[PDB]
Formats: sequence, C-alpha cells, structure tokens
Amino acid sequence: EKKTPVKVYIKGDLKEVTFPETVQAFVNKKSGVLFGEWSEIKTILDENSKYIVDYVVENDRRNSAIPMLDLKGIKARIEPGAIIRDHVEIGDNAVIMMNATINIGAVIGEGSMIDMNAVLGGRATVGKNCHVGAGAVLAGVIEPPSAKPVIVEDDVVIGANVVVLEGVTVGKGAVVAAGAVVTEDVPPYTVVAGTPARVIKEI
Amino acid sequence: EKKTPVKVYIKGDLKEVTFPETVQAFVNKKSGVLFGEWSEIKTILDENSKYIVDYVVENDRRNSAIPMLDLKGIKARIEPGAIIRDHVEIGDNAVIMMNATINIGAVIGEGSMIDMNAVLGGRATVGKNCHVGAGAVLAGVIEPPSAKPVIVEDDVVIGANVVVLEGVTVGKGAVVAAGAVVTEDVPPYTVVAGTPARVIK
Amino acid sequence: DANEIISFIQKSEKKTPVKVYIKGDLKEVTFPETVQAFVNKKSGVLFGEWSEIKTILDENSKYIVDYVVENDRRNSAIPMLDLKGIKARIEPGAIIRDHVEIGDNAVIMMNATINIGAVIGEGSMIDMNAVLGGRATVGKNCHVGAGAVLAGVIEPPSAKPVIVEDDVVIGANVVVLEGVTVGKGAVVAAGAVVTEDVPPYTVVAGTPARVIK
Ligand SMILES: [Ca+2]
Ligand SMILES: [Ca+2]
Ligand SMILES: [Ca+2]
Ligand SMILES: [Ca+2]
Repeated sequence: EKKTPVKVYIKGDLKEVTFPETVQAFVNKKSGVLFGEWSEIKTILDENSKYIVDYVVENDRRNSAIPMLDLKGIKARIEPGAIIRDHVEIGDNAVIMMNATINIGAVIGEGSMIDMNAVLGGRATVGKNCHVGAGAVLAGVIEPPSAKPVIVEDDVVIGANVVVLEGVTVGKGAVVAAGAVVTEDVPPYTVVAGTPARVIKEI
Repeated sequence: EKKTPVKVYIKGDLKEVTFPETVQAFVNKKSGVLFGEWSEIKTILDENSKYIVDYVVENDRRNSAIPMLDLKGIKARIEPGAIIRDHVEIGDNAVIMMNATINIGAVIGEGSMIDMNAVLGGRATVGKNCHVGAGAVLAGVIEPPSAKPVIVEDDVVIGANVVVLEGVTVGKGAVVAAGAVVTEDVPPYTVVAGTPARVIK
Repeated sequence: DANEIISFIQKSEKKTPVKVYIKGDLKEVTFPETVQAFVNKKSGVLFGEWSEIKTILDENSKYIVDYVVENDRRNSAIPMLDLKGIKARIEPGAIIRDHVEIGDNAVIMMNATINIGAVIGEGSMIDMNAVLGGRATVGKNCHVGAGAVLAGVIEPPSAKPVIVEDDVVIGANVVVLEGVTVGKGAVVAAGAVVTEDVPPYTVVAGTPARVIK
C-alpha cells in the first residue's frame, strides 16, 4: 500500500536488458525512462550494471499510500504547487491557489477560493462563494465518518493565518479576522476576531 | 487563456502516429515524450491506441492562465519548491526560500530574504535588505492598479506568521513581532507587536 | 554537528540545473563531459547546468529542431534529501534539505518544509505546511501542527536552536522563537507565539505564550 515510486532515465545497451511487467519501460536501443517502485527498479539497475551505464533517479515521496487527485477533468482552477489528495470534491469554478494543501475528504464548494499556502485538513468542508485566506488552517477530522469536521457555510471570509479548530462551524456570511483562532461556532452574519475568537460586530 | 498542460511519456509503433503542430513530440520509432494541452493529447492517444501500447501522463495544474517566472537568468537565489508567478521583480542578491509563494506584480528588493512558506500577495512590495519571516503573509491587492498594495520599506524585519493587511505600509527599519497582524501603517524604526499590532518600542 | 553544517553549505557551489528535452539531427552533435545526455539519433534529454547547456543549444541550433527546458531552482547550493531509503513516510510536496535526520516511522506531510540540520525523532508527525528552521530539533512522538513554524539558526554554530522535547503537541500556526526549548509533554495552543522555554507537562497559550494549565 505504501509506495516509493521512481522515474529513472537510463542509457546503455538496453536491448540486452529485459524488464518485468512490474515496471513500465519506455525505451529504445540506447536510451530510456523507467517507471516503477524503487525496490523493483534498484534491483534492475544493479543486476544490469554492464548494460545500463548511467542513470538519473527522480523521486518525490517515500512510503506514501494516498495518491494525488487527478485534476485533468475538474471544472475548476488549480494552480501549480497546490497539493490535493484523492477523494477531494472540488466544486464548479472553485480556485485552489499555489502551495495550498488539501487533505482527503475535503469539500470545496462552487466559486470558493482556497488562497496560497492555506491548509484544509481531513474532511474540512467549505461552502459556496467562500474565501479561505492565505496560510489559514482548517483543522482535520479524518475519522470517524460521524465526527463533525470543520464546516464553513456559504459566503464566508476567513482571514489569512486563521486557525479553525476541529468540529467548529463558521456560519453563513460570517467574517473571521486574520490571525484569529476560532474555538467555538461562529453565528451567521457576524465578525469574529482574536484568540480565542470573539464576536466583535454583527453584520 | 486557461490551460491544462501535460507531459506524456509514450511507447508503441510511434512512426505510425502523426502529431499536430500544437504538440511537441520528442520521439523515435519506439518511445517518446509529448508536451501539450490535455485536450489535444487525449484525442491523439484515443485515436491512435492501435499504435500506442502504454503511456504515463503528468499534470501539475488545471485551467491555469498565468505562467511561472523564468528563473534561469535572475541574479538571485531561488530555492526548490518556491512558486513564483511571472511578472514578479526579484532584486539582485535576493533569496527566495523553499515553499514560499509569490504572486503576480510582487516586488522584492536587493538583498531581501523571503523565508520558507511565506506568501507575497498580488503587487506586494518589499524593499532592500528586508527579511520576511517564515509563514508570514503580505496581503494581496491584485486590482485596480490604483489600489495601494502592501509596502514593506527597506531594512524591515517581519516576524514569522505575521499578517500585513491590504494597503498597509511598514516603515523603514521597523520590526514586526512574530504572530502580529499589522492593521495600520507602522512608523519607521519602531517595534510593533500583537493582534492588532501596536507600537511597543 | 553545527560546524559541519556551515562548512558543507559553503563547500557547495550554486547551481542552476536544467533538464532539456531536445530533437533534431543529434548524431551531428557532440555533447561535452559536463552534460548527461540520454539520447537516440532523433531525440533525447539533457541533464546539466543551464550555462553549459545554453551554450550547446546555441552552437548546435542548425542541428537542434526544438527543445523544452525544465528548471526548478536558481543559484541553489544545498541539495535535497535522498528519501528512497528512509524508514519513514514523506508525502508529495514536502521539501527537505540534505543533512536532515528523519527518525524511524516519522511522518512528514505535504508541503512541509524542513531546513538543513533539522532533526525529527521517531514517530513524530510534521503536519501540512509546517516549517522547521535550520538545526531545529523535534523529539519523539511529537505533533507539529499545520502551518507551525520552528525558528532556525545556522550561524553561528554555537547558537542554541529550537528544541522540541519528546511527547509535545504544537498547535497549528504556532511560532516557536529561536533558542526556545519546549518541555517534554507540553502542549502549545494553536496560534501561540512561544517566547521562552515551556516547562514540561504544562499547557501554554497566547502571544506571548503563558502557562495556563
Ligand atoms: Ca539516487
Ligand atoms: Ca510546494
Ligand atoms: Ca488532517
Ligand atoms: Ca493575492
């Protein structure tokens, strides 16, 4: 389940090397690229040192089990550097900015923005037309299914570097000031600020 | 123009496949790598499956319009994982650390450091010899061109996980305490701290 | 050790590595020793320094029909950590410099950033987008919350780094300032800025953090 996927560019007398079905070998007679588990590929490189004379190994993760979300057909905008796990629901015309991180089970509603370097923890739920500020953290609640995650209702603005703690609901149309730590449910149409966040105005 | 670029490693009887001008195909008879739009390349893979035996598709962005900054000739240091949009000015001898993010229109002065996981929003301006702390956020003001962005003057230290709000100027030589939220202009050569940030020293 | 870190950093030359996919009449091109060329007659890829490869592309323009240049860093001297043999879990997007110790069964989450000299103990979790500064030390069975920042120090070598002792929980978006020790079993509330040592088995909160329990 945990994997250490590598891509390996190779060159040499490749016709002399046979590759197992466990690895995807894209090669011609002298040069090629190999895709597979490092444990499998390492053995191949070692046992064929005579014919594979040079190689470059690329690797981006170690003992990782959860794949990344396939972005190619999503009806929304995902910028370079955003890391999104599989099993995340991205609503129509949402925007996921550079270097944001979104964990499994998260939901991002239609038209919502997750700004740069923001973090959505497991199952965090963001409604429609929300703005989750840069560096803001929505706590995760990976399991059980019955455990209330962070829920941000529609039309909410969450300030930069905010933290919303596990199981907290931010009510519709509310505003959370930058830097706040939200420890309790926020009533709809109110502005909260501080650590712990307190209501400072009714909208 | 929103794009969905892909890089596709491919193999098969590749001479039998004709690639359009829209696709850059670096291939030989047996194997190759294709660069282009997903819409374009998906069509090619499906229609030529008779000749394509296997492939691997890589993709890092979806419906993305703004390209990344070409770093190759910049007289500065940019570390792996830093994400910098095009139309950003990076001063001589600046340093951009791993996992920082710098949005369009930002300006970083000579000798300044943007630390790990810091965020410079749209049009945010940083002077010379500044240090923007890890995780600090300089709010963005993307438009209109007449809206004042965040302006950090020279010789400033911004603490880790600070937020400087839209349109605020942090004056020359000031220090902002870690975790502060700067909600109004900071006078030159003062220390501010707290949320909201208040003058201390 | 700290002296070794400083010496390593300065023995490393600044690099601008590229990967360049090329095609054309490549048999007419002689690639220099300084470049790794994985090529066939028709097409291939080149690994090397931009300054070296740019020269090649120019001087052989008549033989190179097209190319794509990839680059992810500029004037960068410290390489990334080889993850392939580490007995831990490191997720995509995590950026870890060489000369970092990752303890058995640790977890480094997506988009975390770990500077040179850092030490992460066994079974500890560094959560999403957290930052470990130079020489920052995290004990065993710790949890460093998402977005939390542990201060760094590289120079001088004698300077005290941030030390997180065992069994600690650091809340999300917390900042621990340089030289601070967070005591064994302590809990730091989300959003706190820790400005002085935290006694073991206490709870601290606020900015500046103060003992609450
Ligand atoms: Ca290797
Ligand atoms: Ca990243
Ligand atoms: Ca989580
Ligand atoms: Ca912005």
